[PDB]
Amino acid sequence: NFDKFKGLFPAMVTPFTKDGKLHKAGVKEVVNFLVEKQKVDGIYITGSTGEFLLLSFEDKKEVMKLVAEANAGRVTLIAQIGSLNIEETKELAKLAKELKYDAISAITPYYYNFSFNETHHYYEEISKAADIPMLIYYLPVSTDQFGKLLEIKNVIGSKYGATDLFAFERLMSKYPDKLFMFAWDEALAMGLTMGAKGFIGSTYNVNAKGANAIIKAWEANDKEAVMKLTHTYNDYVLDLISKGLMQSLKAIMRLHGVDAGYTRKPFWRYEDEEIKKHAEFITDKYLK
Amino acid sequence: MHNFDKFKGLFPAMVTPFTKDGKLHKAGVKEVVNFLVEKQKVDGIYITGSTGEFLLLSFEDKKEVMKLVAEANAGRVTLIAQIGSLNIEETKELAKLAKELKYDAISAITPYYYNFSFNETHHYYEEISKAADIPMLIYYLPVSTDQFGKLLEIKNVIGSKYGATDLFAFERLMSKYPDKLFMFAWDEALAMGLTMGAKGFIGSTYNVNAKGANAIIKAWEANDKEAVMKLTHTYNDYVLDLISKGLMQSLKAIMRLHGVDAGYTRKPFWRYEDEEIKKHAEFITDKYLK
Amino acid sequence: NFDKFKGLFPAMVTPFTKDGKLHKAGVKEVVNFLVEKQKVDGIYITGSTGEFLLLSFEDKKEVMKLVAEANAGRVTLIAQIGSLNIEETKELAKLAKELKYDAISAITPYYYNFSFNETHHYYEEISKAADIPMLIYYLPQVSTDQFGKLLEIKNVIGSKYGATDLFAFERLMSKYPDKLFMFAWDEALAMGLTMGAKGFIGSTYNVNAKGANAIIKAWEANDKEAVMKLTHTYNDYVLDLISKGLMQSLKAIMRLHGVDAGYTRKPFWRYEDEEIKKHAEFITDKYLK
Amino acid sequence: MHNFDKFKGLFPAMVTPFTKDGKLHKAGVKEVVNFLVEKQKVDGIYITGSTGEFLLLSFEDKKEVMKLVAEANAGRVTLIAQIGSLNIEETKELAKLAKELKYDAISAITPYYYNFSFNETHHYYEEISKAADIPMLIYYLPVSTDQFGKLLEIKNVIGSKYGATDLFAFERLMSKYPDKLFMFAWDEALAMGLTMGAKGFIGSTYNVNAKGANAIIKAWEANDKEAVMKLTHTYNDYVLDLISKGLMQSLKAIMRLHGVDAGYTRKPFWRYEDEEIKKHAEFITDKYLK
Ligand SMILES: [Cl-]
Ligand SMILES: [Cl-]
Ligand SMILES: [Cl-]
Ligand SMILES: [Cl-]
Ligand SMILES: [Cl-]
Ligand SMILES: [Cl-]
Ligand SMILES: [Cl-]
Ligand SMILES: [Cl-]
Repeated sequence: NFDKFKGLFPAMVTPFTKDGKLHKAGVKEVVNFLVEKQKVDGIYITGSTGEFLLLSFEDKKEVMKLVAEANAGRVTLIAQIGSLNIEETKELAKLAKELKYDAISAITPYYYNFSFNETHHYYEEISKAADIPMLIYYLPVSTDQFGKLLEIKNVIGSKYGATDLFAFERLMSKYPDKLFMFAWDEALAMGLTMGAKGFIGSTYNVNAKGANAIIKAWEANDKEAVMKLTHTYNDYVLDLISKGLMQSLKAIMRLHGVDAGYTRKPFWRYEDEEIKKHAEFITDKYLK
Repeated sequence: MHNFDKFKGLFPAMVTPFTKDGKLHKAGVKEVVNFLVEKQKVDGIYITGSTGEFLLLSFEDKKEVMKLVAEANAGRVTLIAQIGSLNIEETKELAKLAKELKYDAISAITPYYYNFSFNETHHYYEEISKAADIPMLIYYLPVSTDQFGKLLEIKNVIGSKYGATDLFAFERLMSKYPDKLFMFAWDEALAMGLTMGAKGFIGSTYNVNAKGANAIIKAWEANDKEAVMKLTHTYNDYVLDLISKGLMQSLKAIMRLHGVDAGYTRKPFWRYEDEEIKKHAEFITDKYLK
Repeated sequence: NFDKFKGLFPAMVTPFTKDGKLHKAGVKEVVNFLVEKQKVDGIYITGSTGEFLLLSFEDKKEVMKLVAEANAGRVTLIAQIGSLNIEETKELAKLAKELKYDAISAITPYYYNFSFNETHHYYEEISKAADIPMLIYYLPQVSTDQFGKLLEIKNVIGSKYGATDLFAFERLMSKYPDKLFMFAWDEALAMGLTMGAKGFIGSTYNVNAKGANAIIKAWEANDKEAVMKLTHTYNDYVLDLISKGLMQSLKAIMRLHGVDAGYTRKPFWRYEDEEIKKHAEFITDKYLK
Repeated sequence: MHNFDKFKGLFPAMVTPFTKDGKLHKAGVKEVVNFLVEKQKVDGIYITGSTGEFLLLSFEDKKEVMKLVAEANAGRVTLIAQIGSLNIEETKELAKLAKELKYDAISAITPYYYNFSFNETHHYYEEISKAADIPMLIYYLPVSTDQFGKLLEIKNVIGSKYGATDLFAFERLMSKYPDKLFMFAWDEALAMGLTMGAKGFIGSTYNVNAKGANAIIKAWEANDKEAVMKLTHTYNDYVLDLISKGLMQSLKAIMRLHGVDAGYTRKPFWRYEDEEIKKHAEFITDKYLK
């Protein structure tokens, strides 16, 4: 049931105007750029990289609508819809279903130290809202205890973004019928090696070509290319994040003529020249 | 040498009453304030902080809580409102409202969830400072003693709420910034804070055991060093027993047991069976609060 | 040219009698077992797994001699020779050279919080003792760059990499293609391979080199599905193995296979006879038969 | 209650003198002991611990240091010997020697390097206890308060050397085990230790600043709350300044500056240029130790 979840899913940036309003036309331009230029397999919206905590409830609903409309069914869509507002999350779940999202995800309840029982109840509540597949976020206790969340109605698997590749291996061993979307960009080839087939990541927003190169080399059994292309990709990631990640991704999109707008406060707003030069540097070095 | 008089003593981090169904329980806010001032005999109240479930409040809910507290207090004790969130524009409006309502200070949590840089954190506090002329308490951010000073020197910042378990860093801040106010926010180390010069204490546990905490302060002031030890052991036994169940649920249950319409927590905090949390409230009350 | 460093290097256990004496004959039996039964590519001696801090200076020398004698030049030999005793360490480096070990290694100065300068100076002192390749231990706390200051010390050919940080490993492999990284996290063998590790040091290969080699062969044969499956089995084995003390289990498993592998030294827990035997039979039956 | 009066006060964790070329400097051990007793005026001495470079001592060196200290001290102050290591049979011989030499207590570090289980650690202390009838101080092991009590109950164990930065765990131990002796070993938190009932202090920094540490204790006993704060800020300034170069190198240099043949550290500790470390010693001495 998971072929549509194979490949690269950029964690989409959410365009804001300079004065911090949701930039609706920009959302459409980003979706078109991801689908048409980056040639991605799917889009992961309103996650951390989408600045989701800086979005109003109305903004979230609007992004979900704009993305579904611009996509027009071309690629797989997953919406991250979690927050501490459980009623809003349920409403966004229903909206995702209505808009024909392929799946939803929800972050672990954040800020406070929520118990396992509270986390389990949270996912249970969201599950009763709409019959749409859910990816839970990986929560570092036991492999077995994590399985209790994976068994929740409508949960098809997890978005796995931890650096612990042993925990990842143990999950792949224990739950071969669950879907693990691998969310640590710098370890793409290591994820492939242990059976990941779908990848969500911020860095795929502007370098799906470089990431796809790793996947293609891996599938072709070119061991040395897998290594080389990984070192290059990870050079890129570290260069990219020498300035704010979302500001950099957005600036690179703008450099390519995409109306991707700006980050919202309290993210740092860079001087014009500084961030443009950063985007130029990254594009020249990695993105041709 | 005796600065910040109005900030001395105990400041419960006030719980925010909700109905069973999750609505802001406005009458409950007033009851809680009256219980804290009149029964707990507190020196001040710290509102819409973590213990006040502030991330579960709407913007309008926050304004309402700030108004209801100022109204119920009617100037009796010192008021501090935690007003920070990732919504900077809303935070500025709350700063202005705090000022209009004659709050004695505001505070604002460190920008959370994401890993914000020092510069982003510094800029966040700078923006909040321009909104209103009202003293600000920043949250301690563990960044050397010196680098933290760059945050302390922001316009209108008078000091910091210090909630870390690092007592050496606290001692270092007290040495380096004798002109700034440090409100000590680790309830389990009250006496340690006092030892190194803390005079004001913000904490969730003072909502229902101000007497036990004050007993430590009074012993300390009275030079009763053995009682400081004994009363601390009792107090920390209390803290550990209290948090055997969810903190805010337990605080609210103890208030409800004392006839205070303190309501319930909001989702996603665990909702206990009413009999289970009642026994917990009685357990804490009979053991420590008589 | 690091061809002789390719493959599996068990971190050899050091046999002691029940009374805590070095069991000389057992040292040779363990070497023969690793070479002939486990079919290993090399042996890594007097490391953590070999209870090296429980060995006297004279014991360390004797193990070094016994292993070189038992090996009879068959497999690659690496001796971990580090301790806080620098003069002894220097003497062990000279001995390893005299015995024609292929490399030495030395753990980071331990117990105390030593500075980078102290750690650098420690490796410099050892380096001057004897002309033999040195593998330094990876230290996290430390940038990929400043770890390069350790890697460039005289006679240092690379590092034994035992951290769980696969990104730092990838970065080292990127930056130092000239250096040798021996990958020492048994539970991530296939991940190591993926990023270019070719030599593996670990405690678990003492008794399941076959299981580990199966992963390597599947990887080399492009059987990506088997790499996954054999890894899942291998990691099941690792976790089952360490449900009792690691060295007690490895030694009990060897004893079950007729190898005079002896016992651990204090303060390691001494199990009751039946408990550890049952554990060894369980591991053998489930994974090693 | 036990009479633990001889364990009150300051116990420097004595440095072990070595010659420049790394030999045990036997005459230096006696001079350091006299300096501690006669000039620092300490209440006791804690030998062959981390600060004494014990891991860099041979078994024979350890026995020699123990003999030389007991000789030089001639019963003037309380003596405690740290005798632990991974060599259990050697540790037992050292426990027997400590008793023969009339040491007041012994201590033994937690088995180190490897991750030893609770059971292994328990059995280790059990084995040491059978060797000689002499009081033992176990090292605090960060573990529940109740689980640590199982170690405290071992034959001949009278308490623990508490060196962690966790003052809450310390408070919990003091609450649960009022008849066990806890020697407080975090120099930067002396006054916080006193406040929770510590009466005996083991620390590297008392080797050369017993005066500054005693000033804190005397101020605390005198209920001079402000002086406790001020003297603590000064003391902790001193500690941070002291360790801006290697701790043992600095302590030894300060002693040498005071005409004490304290010698040098052993490898792999950094050897400073003599002028560099001398100026460091003068800087500390002139700023803090006159
Ligand atoms: Cl994301
Ligand atoms: Cl920007
Ligand atoms: Cl709070
Ligand atoms: Cl409840
Ligand atoms: Cl090892
Ligand atoms: Cl055993
Ligand atoms: Cl010490
Ligand atoms: Cl020196």
